[PDB]
Amino acid sequence: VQLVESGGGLIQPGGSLRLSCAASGITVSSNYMSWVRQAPGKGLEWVSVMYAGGSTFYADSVKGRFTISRDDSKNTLFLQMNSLRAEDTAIYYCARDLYSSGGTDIWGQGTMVTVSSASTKGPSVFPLAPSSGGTAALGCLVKDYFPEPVTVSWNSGALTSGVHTFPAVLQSSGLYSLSSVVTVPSSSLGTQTYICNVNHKPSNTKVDKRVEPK
Amino acid sequence: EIVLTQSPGTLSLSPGERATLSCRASQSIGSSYLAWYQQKPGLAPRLLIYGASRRATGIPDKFSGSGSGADFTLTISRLEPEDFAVYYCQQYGSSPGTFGQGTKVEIKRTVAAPSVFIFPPSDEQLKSGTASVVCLLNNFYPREAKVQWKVDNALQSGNSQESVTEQDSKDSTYSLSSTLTLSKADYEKHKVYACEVTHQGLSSPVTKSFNRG
Repeated sequence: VQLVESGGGLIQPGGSLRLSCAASGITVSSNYMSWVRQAPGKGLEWVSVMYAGGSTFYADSVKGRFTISRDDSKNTLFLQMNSLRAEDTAIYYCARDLYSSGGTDIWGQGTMVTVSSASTKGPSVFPLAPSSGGTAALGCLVKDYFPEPVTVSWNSGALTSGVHTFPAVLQSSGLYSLSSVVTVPSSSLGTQTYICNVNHKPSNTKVDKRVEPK
Repeated sequence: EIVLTQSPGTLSLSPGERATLSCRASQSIGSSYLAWYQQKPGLAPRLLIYGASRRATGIPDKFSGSGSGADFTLTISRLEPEDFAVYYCQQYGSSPGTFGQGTKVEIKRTVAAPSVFIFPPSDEQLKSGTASVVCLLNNFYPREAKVQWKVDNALQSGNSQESVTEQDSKDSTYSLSSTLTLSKADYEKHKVYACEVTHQGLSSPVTKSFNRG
């Protein structure tokens, strides 16, 4: 039983975007189905529900601009978002609700929607290597991108222990920067290569940067 | 409209203790119309309890819900670092329903000193004309820390910025980056670059430095 979302991205204010939620293992048309969004600092906001029979209800914040619908043949739920506003920037989840028969038990993975007129900028990625206690730190600096988010991994996701990716800071230029770091044994530095992988979907960029000791 | 108010806003408790979270509705809603969710960093919300007290499939007994009318409680027993999350109540007595504002459950630990590392700018960035110098403070607690940057033993001002992670889900510590940004011209005018860290867990401040080139 899964809900798989698609359709997120960057859109300018006043524009439109349609999100999709393809269900497997449950029939969308036999269920209450919802869209719930999570903006910065705004917790979870339940913006729409569609009843099994097709009646729809909206939060006041989106009423008249957003439309929930479904395609039974594709077993897919949609959120058509028109007249988008900066305030609509959020991760959007679809979910199956059971109401008093079970709560909201199944959630999609979430898709990011960013509403902005600012220009898109792919990140610049630089290695953080010691100039060289038994432990070494390595990292990558991810500089001056827009919009959020980037996704940073190490060794294609195989290195997760000891990784810390810092929150991005919005610079006075209007672009974001962050670093990602990992700690490893100093004795491992000559025995293998460490690579940071930086993905930025809005610019369709994927950067792999080797972080070699100096 | 129905508004849910959660209390407290944040809770900081040691592993092994019991957390008690409250949710009050602005009008009576009934136990049948209330549910609780956990949301860990970077993950989708997870249903814990519905109908005020019925645990969802696979949810362990450490999560327990109670209450009636307009006042509800979630208890989380035997807290562990991995329980770090925002916990939300939800009512579905209206369509759509609504969520509370969340209670952040922080897992307390004992003081831990940072491990400190300094990174020079990459040759790549320097060729482009800018030098970013990074100081890492790794796996410390509590969050408060002071970072001072010194360039040829001269205290720096106005050219640094900090970012701090949320508490780690395995060990409840923080990490922090301090980034000093200089033009290439200014960077090349000085030799010794140092960050000095003061923190509760350090017997004395720790300085890490490198020499340009």
